[PDB]
Amino acid sequence: SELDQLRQEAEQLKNQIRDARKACADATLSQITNNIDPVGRIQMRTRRTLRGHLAKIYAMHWGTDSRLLVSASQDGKLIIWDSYTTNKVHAIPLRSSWVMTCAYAPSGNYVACGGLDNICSIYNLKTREGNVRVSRELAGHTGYLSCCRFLDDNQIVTSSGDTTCALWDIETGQQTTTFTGHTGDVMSLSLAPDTRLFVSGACDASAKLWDVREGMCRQTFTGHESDINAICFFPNGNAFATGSDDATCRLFDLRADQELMTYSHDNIICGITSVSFSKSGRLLLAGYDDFNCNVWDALKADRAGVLAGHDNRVSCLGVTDDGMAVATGSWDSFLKIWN
Amino acid sequence: QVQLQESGGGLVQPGGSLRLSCAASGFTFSNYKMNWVRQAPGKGLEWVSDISQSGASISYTGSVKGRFTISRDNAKNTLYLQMNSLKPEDTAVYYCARCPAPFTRDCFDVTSTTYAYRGQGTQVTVSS
Amino acid sequence: TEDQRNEEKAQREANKKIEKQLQKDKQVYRATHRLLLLGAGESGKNTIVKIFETKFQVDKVNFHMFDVGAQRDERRKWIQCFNDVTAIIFVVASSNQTNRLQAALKLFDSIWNNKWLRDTSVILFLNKQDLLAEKVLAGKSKIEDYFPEFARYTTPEDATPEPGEDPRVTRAKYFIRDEFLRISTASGDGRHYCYPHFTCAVDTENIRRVFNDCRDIIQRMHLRQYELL
Amino acid sequence: QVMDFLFEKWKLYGDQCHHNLSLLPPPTELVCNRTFDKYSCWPDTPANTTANISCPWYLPWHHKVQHRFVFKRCGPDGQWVRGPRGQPWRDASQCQMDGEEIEVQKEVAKMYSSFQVMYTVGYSLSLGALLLALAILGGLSKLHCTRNAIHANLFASFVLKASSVLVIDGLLRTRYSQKIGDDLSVSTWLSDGAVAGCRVAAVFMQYGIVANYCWLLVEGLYLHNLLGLATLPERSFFSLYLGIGWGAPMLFVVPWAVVKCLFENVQCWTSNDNMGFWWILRFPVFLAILINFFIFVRIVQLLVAKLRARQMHHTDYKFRLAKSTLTLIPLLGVHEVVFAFVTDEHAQGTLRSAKLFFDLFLSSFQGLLVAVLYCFLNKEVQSELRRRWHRWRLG
Amino acid sequence: HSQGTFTSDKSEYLDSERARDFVAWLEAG
Amino acid sequence: ASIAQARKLVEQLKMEANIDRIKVSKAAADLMAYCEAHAKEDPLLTPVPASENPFR
Ligand SMILES: *C(=O)CC[C@H](NC(=O)CCCCCCCCCCCCCCC)C(=O)O
Repeated sequence: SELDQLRQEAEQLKNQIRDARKACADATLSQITNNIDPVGRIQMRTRRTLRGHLAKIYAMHWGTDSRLLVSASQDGKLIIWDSYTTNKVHAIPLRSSWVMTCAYAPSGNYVACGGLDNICSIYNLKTREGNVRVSRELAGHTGYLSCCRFLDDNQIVTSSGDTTCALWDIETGQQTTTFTGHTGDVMSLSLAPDTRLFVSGACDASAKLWDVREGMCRQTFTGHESDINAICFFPNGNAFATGSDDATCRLFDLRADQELMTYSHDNIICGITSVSFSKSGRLLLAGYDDFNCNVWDALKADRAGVLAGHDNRVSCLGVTDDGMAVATGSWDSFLKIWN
Repeated sequence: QVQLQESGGGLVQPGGSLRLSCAASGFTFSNYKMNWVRQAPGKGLEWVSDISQSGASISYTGSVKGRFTISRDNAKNTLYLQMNSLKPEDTAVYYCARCPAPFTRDCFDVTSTTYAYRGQGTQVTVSS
Repeated sequence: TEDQRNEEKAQREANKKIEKQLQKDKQVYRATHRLLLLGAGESGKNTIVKIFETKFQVDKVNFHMFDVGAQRDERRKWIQCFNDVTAIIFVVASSNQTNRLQAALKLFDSIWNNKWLRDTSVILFLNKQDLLAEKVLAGKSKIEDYFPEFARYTTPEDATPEPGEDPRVTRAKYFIRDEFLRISTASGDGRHYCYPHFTCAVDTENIRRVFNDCRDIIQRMHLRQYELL
Repeated sequence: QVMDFLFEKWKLYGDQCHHNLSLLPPPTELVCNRTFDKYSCWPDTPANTTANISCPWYLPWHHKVQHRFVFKRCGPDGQWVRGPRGQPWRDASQCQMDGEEIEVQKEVAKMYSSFQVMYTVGYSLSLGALLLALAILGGLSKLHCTRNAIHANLFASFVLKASSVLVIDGLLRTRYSQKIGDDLSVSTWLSDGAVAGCRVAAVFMQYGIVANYCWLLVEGLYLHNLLGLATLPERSFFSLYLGIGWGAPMLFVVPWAVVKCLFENVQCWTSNDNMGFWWILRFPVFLAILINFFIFVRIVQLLVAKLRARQMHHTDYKFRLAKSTLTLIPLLGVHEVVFAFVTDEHAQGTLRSAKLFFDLFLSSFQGLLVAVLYCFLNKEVQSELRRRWHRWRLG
Repeated sequence: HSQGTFTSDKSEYLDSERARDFVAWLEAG
Repeated sequence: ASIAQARKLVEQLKMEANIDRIKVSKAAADLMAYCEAHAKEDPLLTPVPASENPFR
């Protein structure tokens, strides 16, 4: 018909992109980082344990002050802990017990939840009365919500299982922009440090970078074999690490449209559940399904330490804004903080 | 980039044999269980066959049990389906699918058009 | 540190109050059974209780049945959430499309071998049983056509027939049950079990069956905890 | 029971002798003088003559030697015969142990000793296993379980029972081991100076060996109640269980101790007198063995019902699996054959010896069996331990 | 509860044994 | 049918093909320089004294 060409021409565009992409690759970080000494042995110990949840904990996030963090479990409770004192501050009940994502506003005034109910709930913590109450209930998606992130106290970027991410305005309560283009479910999304662009992984072995200001798609990085479970930008904002269900994490640099390193080991056989860089970006923590999360080296690709402690698969992995501590949550209803 | 191409197939008469090939490039072929489904004109996708990573565990749909053979060549990273004794109601598009997760004994691949790890397919028909 | 003593102490009253509420509602959380209800499609899953919740109660026991009819077809991602559910209710329509039975069998196998839905039992409802009491008598889509192994199948000796039921029907329905029992027993059965049933025209019996199977699952889990079976 | 009686009888005989023997006129003939070697008072007899004096009536077995006498002769010098260093000889061989009691007492001693070694070994090993089991339970991640919270209490009760039995046995040994050099020596030993410790040990032993049965019953009730209900329990009711385990024996032990202190105050409370009076302490044992055996036969019925439903691939394999587990439970309803009918009363001889042997063996090894079956062969605890060891291996 | 009965029998045995010993200590001494 | 979808896919695909794709060596050299330029402030690579850290 009149579309066969589309393929022929689209496939030759892809071939040209790969060919031009190949000409850029002439070296790898493995040789460049040989001169720099390896990180060495890292012995992280659980400083705190937060045993307050009933069911498995499936999401978590850190506050901008790196002191109190919210966690979501499928028991229908959203708990705002206090890492320093391990004292709960707010135990918000939820309507839908099947929560899959959570977020804490940068200003610390609002919290975000969402899950299989295809609805993103936004709760206000600084209410005049003094009790946490529902503030907004965004509902414009068809599939489930996998991850939501606050840009400010007015707009929020939410991924969905319908293969479309959305930019919602809390003040109005409707989608401002829709970042369509993905084929499979969108599992995780990360915002850039400057809150101008963000990346999102999907269940088609593809990570797409968008621009909230413009609302279009600018790059598409491929190279994983299966669906991507989590991603996050490098602290500098010019690179991001994505872990897949192939027990492999990869680092991509947006400026060169390509992958830079792969952290794969023979012993590890299960997919990655979460990934997060350190404050300086040297380390790359990544949760696994082996009930333990490894501490990879961003330039050596060698396990510089393994953080076990959990007896079930780890679902959330966060690093404080100042990098002092690291929080890990698992399907065992426990949060461990590793300083 | 996971890429699943299909070679072979096309048109035939009642009872012919075609060796359809599925070539994979972008994943470790040996670590994935690979299925192969068919979609008739006007109906949804129906699973037609599968094969394990090693090639020992083989399962067949009841409709074409004992008329089709399926095998995998890990060394050549290919999946070979020998189709025999064709039948008039075998006219459809055959899609080579790959199970989504490595080292897994179950997968969900006969979904709608929305399935990234499936080949573009080929329309093969059988008539007079 | 004068203000520290009178501020941090006030920060423990809130913690104690939250602990009290969590302890209070843990009881209600642990005593209510959760049940996922999924089906291939056009099975009539609304006939059990009668888009996301259906709370019911039998013999002073609460059941929360969660439907998932407002999602898409790719269950390989959102199905991992229902791993702690007590039992996955799977309603298969025994009745174009394709061998809907083959698709149901494939979905059941995938659920049985998911590596996450491993400790979760599966109640199975072969719905539309009476619906195929006429197809076999006609032969429009006779089972043997879609299942060569059916042409040599023998009805089980212990298979209780429905009073006044064409053997052919009884035979086809027991053959399907088998396809499912074989699929379920091929893998390890030391951590979860499959409970097959035939849906009837009355809903007062389905709820009782679900309650009985949930009690059986709980008892088996308790026995396994003590290493008795 | 007879040491106090023999002591009092000897003192009564002695002072009665000093009374009557004092009123003995001194004969003018050559009669050997008044002699009394703290054994028997006899009238003075002329020198070169022997007196056939009735043997002392304070002997424990005097009630069978009424027609026996003792022949003691004093010679020409008015003095009796002298032994190796002057020990007189008394012809008391006819009022002493008959030829048949010594050997039989030897066999009884041998049996008692054998039984002692048998259960002391069992208790020792049970304590050794239980200490490790308790450490594992209270030092790992499985401790935050209601079921394990009851196994820990059961192990603690077993350890307490074993330790108290071992301490009471040692106290009895020590008390019945020191020699008796003087009359004052036996007075202090028969006094209450050392009695307080033995009484306290006996009370502790009874409390421990009653609390063991109460925790067996508690665990049986918890298992039975955990299977009847359909959904998981709302609350653990652990407050009730600790109360019926560590506190119910109290209302059955304190009454027994007080009543013994009032009426039946023997040298040490280890001796069981007033057969129709010790039931106040065996009542919980009988109650805690019938209502945990009825549930046993009910748990077995449920287990067999859950077995003849599916799993037909292993034809005839039901018997093997309905056994190992059917044995994993007698950890409680054990010692029922020789406990429902044969009691302390109307049970003697070979039957009584066999009953004591059986139970004791079973009770001494029950702690070790329970520890092995619930802290060493438990799949969960093994796995958790293997994972922990593997994690620590890299360090 | 056979531990209590066995202990009560042992105590009676020990008491008897020692009675014979008192008697014996008294036979010579 | 799928003509519109294919056209949209091709139109989107022409993007991501005209960008200043820099050389790999510099794209990684700059990243390495940044990673070692904030090593002192990073509190995970170099453990801080127990007094400094608030979690112990
Ligand atoms: C009544 O006439 C007195 C006789 C009686 N004899 C005994 O009690 C002899 C047994 C004493 C116990 C010896 C210990 C048991 C051996 C095992 C010890 C520990 C083994 C630990 C291995 C891990 C009497 O009371 O004297």
